[PDB]
Amino acid sequence: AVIKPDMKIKLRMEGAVNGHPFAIEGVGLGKPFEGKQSMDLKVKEGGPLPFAYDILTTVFNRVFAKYPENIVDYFKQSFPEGYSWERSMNYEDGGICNATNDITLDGDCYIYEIRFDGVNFPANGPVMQKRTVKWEPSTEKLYVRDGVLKGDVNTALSLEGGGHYRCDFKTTYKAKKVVQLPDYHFVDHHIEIKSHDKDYSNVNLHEHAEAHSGLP
Amino acid sequence: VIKPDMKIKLRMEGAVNGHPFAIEGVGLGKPFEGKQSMDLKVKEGGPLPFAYDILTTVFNRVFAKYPENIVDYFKQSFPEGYSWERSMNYEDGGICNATNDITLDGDCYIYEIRFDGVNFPANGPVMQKRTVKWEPSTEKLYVRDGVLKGDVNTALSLEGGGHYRCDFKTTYKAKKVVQLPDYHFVDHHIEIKSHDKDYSNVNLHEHAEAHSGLP
Amino acid sequence: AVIKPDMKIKLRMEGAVNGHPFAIEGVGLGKPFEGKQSMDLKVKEGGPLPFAYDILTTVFNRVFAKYPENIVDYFKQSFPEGYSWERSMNYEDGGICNATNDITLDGDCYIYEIRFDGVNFPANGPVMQKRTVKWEPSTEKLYVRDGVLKGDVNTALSLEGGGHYRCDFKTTYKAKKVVQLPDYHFVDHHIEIKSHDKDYSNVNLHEHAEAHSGLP
Amino acid sequence: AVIKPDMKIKLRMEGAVNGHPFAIEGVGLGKPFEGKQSMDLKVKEGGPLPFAYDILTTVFNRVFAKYPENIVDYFKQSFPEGYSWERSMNYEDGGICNATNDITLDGDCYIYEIRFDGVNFPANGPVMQKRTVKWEPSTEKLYVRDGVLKGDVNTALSLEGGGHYRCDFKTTYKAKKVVQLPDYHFVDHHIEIKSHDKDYSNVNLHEHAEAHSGLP
Repeated sequence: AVIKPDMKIKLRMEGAVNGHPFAIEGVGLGKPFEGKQSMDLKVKEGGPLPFAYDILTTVFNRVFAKYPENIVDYFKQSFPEGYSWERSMNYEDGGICNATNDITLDGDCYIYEIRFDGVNFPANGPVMQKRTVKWEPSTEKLYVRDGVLKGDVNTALSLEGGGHYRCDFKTTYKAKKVVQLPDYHFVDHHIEIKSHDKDYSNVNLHEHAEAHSGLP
Repeated sequence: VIKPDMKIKLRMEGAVNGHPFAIEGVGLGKPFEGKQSMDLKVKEGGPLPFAYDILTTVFNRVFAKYPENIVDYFKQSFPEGYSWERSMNYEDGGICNATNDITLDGDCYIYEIRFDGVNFPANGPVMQKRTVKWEPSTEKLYVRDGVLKGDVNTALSLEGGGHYRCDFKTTYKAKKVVQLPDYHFVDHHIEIKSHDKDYSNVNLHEHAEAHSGLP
Repeated sequence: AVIKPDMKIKLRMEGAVNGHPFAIEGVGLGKPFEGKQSMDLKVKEGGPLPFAYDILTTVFNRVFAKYPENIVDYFKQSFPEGYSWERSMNYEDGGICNATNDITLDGDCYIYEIRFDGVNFPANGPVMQKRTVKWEPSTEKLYVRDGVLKGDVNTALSLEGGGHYRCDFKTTYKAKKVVQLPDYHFVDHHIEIKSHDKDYSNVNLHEHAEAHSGLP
Repeated sequence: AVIKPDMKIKLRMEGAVNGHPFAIEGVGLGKPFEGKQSMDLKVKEGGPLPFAYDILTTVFNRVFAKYPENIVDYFKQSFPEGYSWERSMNYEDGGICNATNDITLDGDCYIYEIRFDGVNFPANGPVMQKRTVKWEPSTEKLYVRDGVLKGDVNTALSLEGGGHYRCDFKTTYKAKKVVQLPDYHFVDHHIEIKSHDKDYSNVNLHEHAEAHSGLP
């Protein structure tokens, strides 16, 4: 087969941050069997965006994750039917973004229908003042609970004058057909904005994900 | 600016676990007595697959009996109005984000509401509609970074007994510069007075009073 | 019956904050059916205390709470056998205090055996720099869960510049004998340090408490 | 260095869980440059522990962690003076265990002074009903904040019937001499209970730990 080594992405996200509506679309490609993808994103509504753009980058597929044969792929097995995922992003200052993404497949393109709502971000915080720099490398903790796969991560965004800005990830992954569940495992993540213009109306995003078994 | 009897109209667009819906309502209240009532119809996404109680608390702090010992942040924001955001954190990890931009037009308050719930479990009292009602509440309001905040710890009484807890974190933003208040409280009691089988029609009621704590 | 209108309190609390041991003993008086109490506390070890004294004042009996006859009092009913209570105080900067109190009766005096452990308090926070002023009045939410009574409340400490420092209280109330459980209700709290010496080696504490069922 | 390839450990921990005191001591050894260490623990007070022994195995030194040399060793740099660490474990059912560890060095053996207090564990939970199996492999994210080193991982316990029980770890590591601080990095952990008596009066503990920079 369903997934070829080279696949494309088309997406469209509609959201709001602190009661600011905005919309972003993006197009990209990514070899999912090596866990790498890249995309180009354009703001279509709500520009210029008044919030730190990184709070969205991780909302922009777990099929781009290098899986070894030891661990069962929940994601590549869900296609061509696809899956849906929900997430709550809890930032240490109380800023909360909840997002959903319904991903489907069309030939060799994964199509995303993404929702995003971020509230309670403080006016003087590093998100509303765009003082973030980068997401650090990450390791996600995936475990099964009540028939579906879940994702838990606590990571941070690197801040401008030094220090880190921490966020707690709680992801629920739901397949659309009945699929085989995996054991407790991990995904190492590294997401980068490799190029952008001034107001982040055009952004180049890059991911790199691999799944592993812990300390061997 | 505020009549003793004020009208009310709203539209809420939202989703729960990625399942969209839309709700509108009209109603009126007495802001100087802290009471309101409204009638709500679902327009899209019906019949809703979640317990109606989770969004019923999103449906104006202006409806709150304020004494002169406490500064009213809400009636002071008017006629320009205010906006409020909220996180409703349920103890099983289901989290609801809500937004409300409130404006005034004559004697009717108009609300533009957003509502998003994620990570709610299939087997929870919200996906199985095991909620009965929200218990009486007391809100803790304090100033932070120029704006007013609201924190409560409350619960839903469940069908077979017991309670289901939610953490409220509310930020209230006025649209003009107004006088900030001291640490105070607002006592809440929200009841759904009437509804049809699939909660396509809902009659809401709320009584709200403010206090300075135990005197 | 059992409990008289005027009862006395004598206690000893042993604890540590960020790994530094200390101990306090205290004696006091109160009227449980009028919900008001007062006691005098003396530091015995670890003095002078290098942390804000306000964090332990909420550990120093819900027997002192005015109950109406329409609400079932769980606390005065569990005497003369007594009860024990458990509690976690999560402070918004990540400092967390764990405390326990085993309460017994000896004639007309309640004896408290308190353990208290606070960890992860940051050096630059209002607790390590003793920038606290007061606890604001509180309303605790009491409900039964799994056979025991519990109490949740979020309060704040009044700071130097009018700011506020919020903490989440999670208390488990366990009686020693079998008593009738109450319905969902509230208890209103007001605790203030009504005197003290310079480094808080001597503290006069007061609390007034009444229980209610909310807005009728 | 005066830290050798083979060092030994001796410790004593005094604590309580839900208000019931206990104390256990242990002796063991390890190799800090390969990240492995074993110990034997004997309960000395507290009867037979009515709680899952797994909750404390994680309180029983990050010097036993394989560091690559382009990551700065914060721990081996704090010796022979030693370091202290504080931590607050948060379990998803609301039970919280707080622990402190004052680590010292004496020749070739590390001495720990451990205090531990957990509270609010419910009777019907996996800790009070001894339904834990083991800790899963975990990935710890360590970062500097306000001059001190921090440790964030939230992980889970694999349960009896296949389920999972997650915990939020918040660790503060404070050295006792001024040492060179590191960049955001990781420590991979795998801790196991290798042998025990029927009531865990004797427990053999093992942990393997290696440090990494994340996904390159």
